[PDB]
Amino acid sequence: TRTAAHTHIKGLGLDESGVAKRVEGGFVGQIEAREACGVIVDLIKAKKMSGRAILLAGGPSTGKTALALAISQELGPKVPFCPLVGSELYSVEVKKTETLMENFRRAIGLRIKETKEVYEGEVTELTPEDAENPLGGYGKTISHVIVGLKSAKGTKTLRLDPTIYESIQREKVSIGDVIYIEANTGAVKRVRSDAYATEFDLETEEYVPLPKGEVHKKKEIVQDVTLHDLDVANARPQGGQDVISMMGQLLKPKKTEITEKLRQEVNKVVAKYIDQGVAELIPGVLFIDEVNMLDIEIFTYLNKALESNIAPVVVLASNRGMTTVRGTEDVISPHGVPPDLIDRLLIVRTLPYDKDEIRTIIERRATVERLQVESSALDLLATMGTETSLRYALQLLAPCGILAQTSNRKEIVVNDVNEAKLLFLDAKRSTKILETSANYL
Amino acid sequence: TRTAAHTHIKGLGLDESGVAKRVEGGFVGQIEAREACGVIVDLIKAKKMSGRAILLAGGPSTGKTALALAISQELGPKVPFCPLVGSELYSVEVKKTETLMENFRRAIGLRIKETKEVYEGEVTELTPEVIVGLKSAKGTKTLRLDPTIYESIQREKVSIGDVIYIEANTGAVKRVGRSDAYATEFDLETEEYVPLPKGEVHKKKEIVQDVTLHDLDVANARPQGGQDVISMMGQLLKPKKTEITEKLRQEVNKVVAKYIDQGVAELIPGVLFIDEVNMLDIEIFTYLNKALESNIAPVVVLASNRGMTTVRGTEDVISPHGVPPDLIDRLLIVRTLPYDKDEIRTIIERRATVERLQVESSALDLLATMGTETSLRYALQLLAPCGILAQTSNRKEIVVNDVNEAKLLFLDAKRSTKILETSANY
Amino acid sequence: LKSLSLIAAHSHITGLGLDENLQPRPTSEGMVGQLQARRAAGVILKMVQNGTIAGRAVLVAGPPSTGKTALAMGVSQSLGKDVPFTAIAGSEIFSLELSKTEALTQAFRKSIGIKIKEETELIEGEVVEIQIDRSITGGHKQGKLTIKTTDMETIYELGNKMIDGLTKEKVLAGDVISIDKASGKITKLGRSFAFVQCPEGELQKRKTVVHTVSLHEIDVINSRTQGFLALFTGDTGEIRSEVRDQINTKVAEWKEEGKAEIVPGVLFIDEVHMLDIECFSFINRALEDEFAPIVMMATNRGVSKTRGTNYKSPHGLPLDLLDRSIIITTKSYNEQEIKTILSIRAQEEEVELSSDALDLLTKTGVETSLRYSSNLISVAQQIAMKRKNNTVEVEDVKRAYLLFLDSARSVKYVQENESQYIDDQGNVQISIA
Amino acid sequence: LKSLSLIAAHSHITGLGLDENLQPRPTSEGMVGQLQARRAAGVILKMVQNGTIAGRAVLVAGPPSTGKTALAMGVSQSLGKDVPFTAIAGSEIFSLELSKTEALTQAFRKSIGIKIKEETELIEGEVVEIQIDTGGHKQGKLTIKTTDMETIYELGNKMIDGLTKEKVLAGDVISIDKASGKITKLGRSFARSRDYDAMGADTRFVQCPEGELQKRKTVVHTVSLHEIDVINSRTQGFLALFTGDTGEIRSEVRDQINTKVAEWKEEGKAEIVPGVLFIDEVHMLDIECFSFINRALEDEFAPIVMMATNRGVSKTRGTNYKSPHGLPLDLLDRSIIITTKSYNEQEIKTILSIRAQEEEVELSSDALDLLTKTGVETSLRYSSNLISVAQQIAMKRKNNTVEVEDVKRAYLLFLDSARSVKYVQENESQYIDDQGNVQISIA
Amino acid sequence: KLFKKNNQVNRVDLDFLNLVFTLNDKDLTSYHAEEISKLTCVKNFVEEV
Ligand SMILES: Nc1ncnc2c1ncn2[C@@H]1O[C@H](COP(=O)(O)OP(=O)(O)O)[C@@H](O)[C@H]1O
Ligand SMILES: Nc1ncnc2c1ncn2[C@@H]1O[C@H](COP(=O)(O)OP(=O)(O)O)[C@@H](O)[C@H]1O
Ligand SMILES: Nc1ncnc2c1ncn2[C@@H]1O[C@H](COP(=O)(O)OP(=O)(O)O)[C@@H](O)[C@H]1O
Ligand SMILES: Nc1ncnc2c1ncn2[C@@H]1O[C@H](COP(=O)(O)OP(=O)(O)O)[C@@H](O)[C@H]1O
Ligand SMILES: [Mg+2]
Ligand SMILES: [Mg+2]
Ligand SMILES: [Mg+2]
Ligand SMILES: [Mg+2]
Repeated sequence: TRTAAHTHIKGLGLDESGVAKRVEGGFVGQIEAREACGVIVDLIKAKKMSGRAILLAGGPSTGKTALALAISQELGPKVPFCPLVGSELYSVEVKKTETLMENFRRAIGLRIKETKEVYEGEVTELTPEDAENPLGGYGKTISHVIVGLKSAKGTKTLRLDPTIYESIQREKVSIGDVIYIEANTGAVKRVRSDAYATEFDLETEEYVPLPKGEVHKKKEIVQDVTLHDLDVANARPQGGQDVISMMGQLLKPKKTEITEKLRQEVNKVVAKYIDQGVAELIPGVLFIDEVNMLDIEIFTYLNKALESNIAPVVVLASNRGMTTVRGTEDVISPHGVPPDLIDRLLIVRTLPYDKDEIRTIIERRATVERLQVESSALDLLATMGTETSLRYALQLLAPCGILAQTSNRKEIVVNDVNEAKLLFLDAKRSTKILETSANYL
Repeated sequence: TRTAAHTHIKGLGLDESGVAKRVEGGFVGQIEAREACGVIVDLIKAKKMSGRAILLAGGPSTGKTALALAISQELGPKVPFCPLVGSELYSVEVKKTETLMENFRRAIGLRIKETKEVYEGEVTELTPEVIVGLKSAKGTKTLRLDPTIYESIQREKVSIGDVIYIEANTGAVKRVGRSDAYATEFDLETEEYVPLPKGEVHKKKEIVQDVTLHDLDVANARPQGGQDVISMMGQLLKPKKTEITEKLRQEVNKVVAKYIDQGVAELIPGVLFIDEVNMLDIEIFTYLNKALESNIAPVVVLASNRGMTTVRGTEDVISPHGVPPDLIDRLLIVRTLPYDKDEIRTIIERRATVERLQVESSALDLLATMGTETSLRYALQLLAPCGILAQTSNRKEIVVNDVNEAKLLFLDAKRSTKILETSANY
Repeated sequence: LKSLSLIAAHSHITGLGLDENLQPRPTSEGMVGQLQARRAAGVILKMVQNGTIAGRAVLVAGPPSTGKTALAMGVSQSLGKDVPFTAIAGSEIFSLELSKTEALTQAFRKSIGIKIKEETELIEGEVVEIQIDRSITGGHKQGKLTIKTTDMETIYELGNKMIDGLTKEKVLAGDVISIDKASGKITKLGRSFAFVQCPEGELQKRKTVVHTVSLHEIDVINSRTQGFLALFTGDTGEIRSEVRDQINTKVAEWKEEGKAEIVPGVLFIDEVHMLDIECFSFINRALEDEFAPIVMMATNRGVSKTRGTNYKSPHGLPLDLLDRSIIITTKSYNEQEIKTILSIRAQEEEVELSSDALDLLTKTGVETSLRYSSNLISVAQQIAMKRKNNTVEVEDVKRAYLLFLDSARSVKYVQENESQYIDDQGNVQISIA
Repeated sequence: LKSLSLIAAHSHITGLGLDENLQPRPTSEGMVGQLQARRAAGVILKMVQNGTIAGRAVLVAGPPSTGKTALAMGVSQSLGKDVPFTAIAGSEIFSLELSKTEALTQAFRKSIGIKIKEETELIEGEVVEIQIDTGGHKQGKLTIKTTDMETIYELGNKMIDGLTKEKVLAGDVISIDKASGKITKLGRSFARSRDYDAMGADTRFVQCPEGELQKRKTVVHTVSLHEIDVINSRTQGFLALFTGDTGEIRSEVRDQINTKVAEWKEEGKAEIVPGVLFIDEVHMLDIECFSFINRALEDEFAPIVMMATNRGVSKTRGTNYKSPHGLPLDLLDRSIIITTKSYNEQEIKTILSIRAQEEEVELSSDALDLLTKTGVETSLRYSSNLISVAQQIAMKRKNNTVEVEDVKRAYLLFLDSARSVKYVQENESQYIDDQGNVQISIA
Repeated sequence: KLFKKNNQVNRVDLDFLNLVFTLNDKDLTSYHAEEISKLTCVKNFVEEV
């Protein structure tokens, strides 16, 4: 139930065979950009190339963040999407290289799936199956152990090796409370039942209704975890009275420089599990916008890392033109990016919309906000939006509607908008205020 | 075997009067530098004075660092030579001045004779409250464990049938392992079988393990008892180097004075080294300016060569060798001259002999021509490549084809620069 | 065994395809052209496998996108196996737990290695009988495990602590089991069934195992106590030089007597065109060290100011280290070379491009860069896959080209409309009017 | 003045509580004027109170001392309680262990409002007096005697050995959880107050609760999610709530917490509460901050920020080019502008009188008019200090009224800025330039 | 031994005035504290006084 200049851009107006139409799927216009991003999405789903990159070129409110959020939505939970700006890379705690390695390992995922048999029910009995002691000594020798169980509508007794007696000894099964044992792995595990819950006025005992389903069942689990999670689990020492783990916990551990030995071992183990079929790797799209501030060292580092084998696609965004590259003034290059990167990367352009498309944008934003304006005022709204800007009209529509609501109205008529534009100003009027007033204003 | 540009130098070659031969033990010319180095060698061999330093100035491939290694290998094993570069003094967790004094303190050698004893035997019983009944070949004695070393003994899983090498003075315990006497326990026993140690359990020896000043500094600043658990906490709470102040300096001076006056110990000086002091900032220069005005700062050598260049750490101090004027005025200059055609010939000859290259006459002369034409290092770096090229091009000797292939393949700075002024891109 | 990866740019060439005399084939083992560069790589690899020479700086220069890193990785892979080799980049020199001095020191140390041999013994067979005498809630037990092969009947025994070691996990009376003597470690060769047949041969086999370890690893393991955590966490910095000297003399005397064997490695540095002059002097001092891996460099620019200085020294490198380095310059590609590269990249992508696809790829390589073609191939292939055939005609390539942009086109678009996007004085335009 | 608060330069202004008409008044709650500005501020405050739309922005400009900080404080007061206000100045983001970007993120995380509810159960009034008939707990039933029900509770394996836990004399009010929970002491009884003369710190005496025992109690909390982040930062992350060693909170925790709050809101266990951000004099901030906010203020959880500055055509810190207001065009585009105006005589005199009332200071006609002249030729702050100094003079002059005497004494003994600059320019001889140019010599 | 002698001379017990709150949350819950505070105000010890 929240909205911040959003909740109206979903998808890209996509379709099978890659066609983008005029007004559909939230987006309006930018057929070239939307089809290019759809092709990019298909490439990401293919999972063939490593470490590609595409930049953007345009002015304010052209879809850069909108396109990024659209592709992020199109990815879904299957493929992670990591948005970022290079300004967050100013990590005082640890160096830039380690931060980029951590982002890389975060943008690499592995999906694990497995199924374990479960034998459920309630222990109806426990009896020995005696045989005479064959080896040295005589007396008792239990051949095996068979124990009954009953979940809802499913009753079955499990025959099992006699060794499960130790589990019965170890887990203190009592009789008919909780059962967790498998055919091969074996051993019972305990977690009483609500039927006995009223036998005590107050206790600290656990209870549970009767288990449902049949005695034998299976459970399916799917979990997508990044390799960085495994790396940090390996690195961070967790434990108890052992001096290493409790000393680390006392020390408030920081971003220690993990050695590449453990990283490569983790990669080897992950690959050896994945090839066996028990696991499979899925990439993750890292996205960084407003990249003009990124300095020369990061430019060279990304130029080096573009060729990495495990490198996932990283999509970059900016809007600068003929400027001096941030980091140092020696390189005065387009888009605040040295030509070392421009000539080696795919450039995509954007441009603002026409009056019809921008008017549809304003109208749809009004519809999402639930406010509305009649034609006799929306025509002048469109004319002023063309005159001033898109963000100006989009942001100032809400004050007009709220003023009307406080003025006992629901529509937006000529008065409210006239006085609203009379009161507030914009960037050009801001410069005029700067260079007209002579009282420090 | 491996050779890295050195080990061809095997001494200055100074005669009974301190005059070195022309080409002996990897040397070429530079009689001024050799004679000054011999003078400094004699002054150090005097072992009476201290607190004096010199710089030797020379261009690239002029034998400065070569002379430093020569003096190092001339001094001998016990007297240490301290190599250090201006990049080394930039430490991480301690300030540069303290690092310089750590280098100074570890520079001076101090022959000392301290005592160690070790208890080593088969354990017979343990009595918690601690008894460890070590049984050696002829002795069986029961020490008492302090609670900390008792805990260390407990963690050592030592039981009847085990031998431990627990030192007496440090106190730390190192188990030797299961006794070889109980070899009849399992035909495939995992633990190693070690017999009962010879002599008494409390074996005593006279040791000549010496100590540098930094060594006994870290001995009490960060105790390193080692194997005991409390020693583990001692070396874990402060494992790093702490900023030792002048108070501990005076305490250490008193301790070393009393130890050296005990009679058995002695003192020997040392030599420290610095390369390219031009990059050093004005702060370290100013601090060392007041640091050499002391009574403990040992001998250090400077290797730098800069013209009318601004001293790093400043913006207007222009001086030769990148050294501030005060340090130049309080430091002794040794001169080095550029190498000559015959020096280049002999250098390439010796560098071929050490590299097991039987380079013939005309090949050696042409290599000398390249050495005299562009730079000595450019010719020197080609000896192994030309030999390997002739090996691949089935030639025991080095014909002009090999050197021409090297000169068209492995270019010098001049040819690359000639390329660089004609290029559509850098 | 295989390491995970995707279709990488350098996943297209392996080795150099040299000869006995190191003569370069025009196109072999992926590498195309660069004949004298291939010869230099070959002489370098023979020089490093000789093992008699340490500490020689080598630098490579050339225009952007000119296969320098391709040659470097080919050399690195051509180094064979069973020998360590370490590589770094132009921005990993700096550190916080370490100084740049110590970071470069560790980078130099990691390459060289040692290998120590030792004897190993093992028992192997199939547990087909087992009998353990164990009191319930007691503290005294014995056992007899009949680990056997298909050759003889052998009831082995356990000592004091071996019962837990051989009963930590499931041990049955059919299972093929191999255990070691000096440690009692359990290794699951596989269950007999319910699926490996009972083994033949003799139970107890002896062998030899050689363990490898790098110089810096030896320095860090024995210097202190918590350094084992530093093997992974890296919680150490500026190891005391006394331990370094002790391990160095230990290695020297080990090599002298012959207990172990040295396996010298190689250190690799690329894009060193930017680096502090302090690090350059660090290289200048480390090259003549007695133990020194062969060091490579790389550069893209020419006359330029090295970091920490103010003089535009050639090759981005100070003249002192320039002179003491072996320069291997690279020149541009031939059109034959670029079209062969396009073909080998396409077949590495195993994308069945048409002839016109490679024609336009070569035309683009003539007009502009080659990696832009290495992305145009992918976009054209995907647009053709939008038509479902396994071929790419002129239509897909032309559509991809007139929908996407290289450097020059976008540069000119911004040039003619400097007042639209943000300029250096900070003005951008949102409205088309 | 619940806390040790003494007085404010603007304490008379507590709340931008515009009337139901929202039409500005010539005078209201002590403030005068700001008519269109107050109307827009009321609109903004209502929009914030809506709690359904995020990612809004408003900019404030104009010369200082025009109540801008007072404007924000009145907005906060009119917003009531349960809405914590982020009090962060411009010079608080360049921190050492907290980089500016995630510092702004932390400020926003604090700015959010949320509510949480929970339910538990207890037993009240358990004046037990155990008596059983050694060990083993044979026939393990305990007497329980509260105000309403006085019976004997049967126990089991966990209680017959749980009553021997928390070893007590059983003559006190105790609490047990009927939902399989542990035993907790709430204090002894008044009869136990007299048995021991000096009761130990642990022992306190509280009456038996006047009612039944089985109490199902609901609790409500208003804790920001960043506090939960600090709590679950480590295994025991409770010490770090106040110390301040957060450590540049990672974004994985941020998105996990976003998912958790979304799912709890869908479950109804949590509901949101609007928040505001305000920092004064945004001009003296890095261009990186403006670039970051221009993207981070359109996120799903994007509370509005109260931008405010007063500089002119200058350069955004972190760049070189001339910029509007010392702010980038991108930040000067996605917002709306609030401006102030030069003071007039009437509101100057009214504000001076109101301040005198707030300071418990009496001002007569002559002093009020003279100080209005001072505050119109100069700013009003000089007269606001002069009323205080003149009342001090008066109460030292054995009177309470302020007139021409104290005001003139202050004028002679306290210097105007313009005349101070004139004195500086005419006595520069005694002053020092950058190069240490001082004329210490006199004769 | 030359310093720690003015301890009991001018010590004001901060714990007795409940200002060690940061160290009191280890075994504290809100409902119990509020219930005790409600059943704290006089009404139990002034009667016999
Ligand atoms: N092409 C577009 N289509 C739809 N919405 C857009 C488009 N461009 C901008 N917007 C709106 O503007 C917001 C993002 O603006 P953005 O394009 O990122 O500005 P800039 O161009 O300065 O980066 C989104 O919330 C979106 O609703
Ligand atoms: N007198 C000499 N005899 C043999 N080799 C020398 C001599 N002088 C210099 N060299 C060689 O020249 C190289 C440069 O000498 P060195 O003193 O190490 O540095 P530099 O002289 O450039 O300061 C060294 O590798 C050394 O092997
Ligand atoms: N002769 C070649 N053989 C194989 N690959 C090449 C060749 N020339 C260029 N490439 C490819 O083009 C890219 C250019 O990179 P490279 O020439 O290695 O370094 P740089 O980009 O610094 O010149 C490489 O990734 C490589 O895959
Ligand atoms: N409308 C008003 N009514 C009463 N007092 C006011 C009014 N406007 C300003 N003031 C007084 O002027 C001062 C304005 O200071 P302020 O503008 O908050 O400083 P800054 O410009 O640094 O934010 C306040 O202390 C307040 O007492
Ligand atoms: Mg964005
Ligand atoms: Mg030298
Ligand atoms: Mg390359
Ligand atoms: Mg203010």
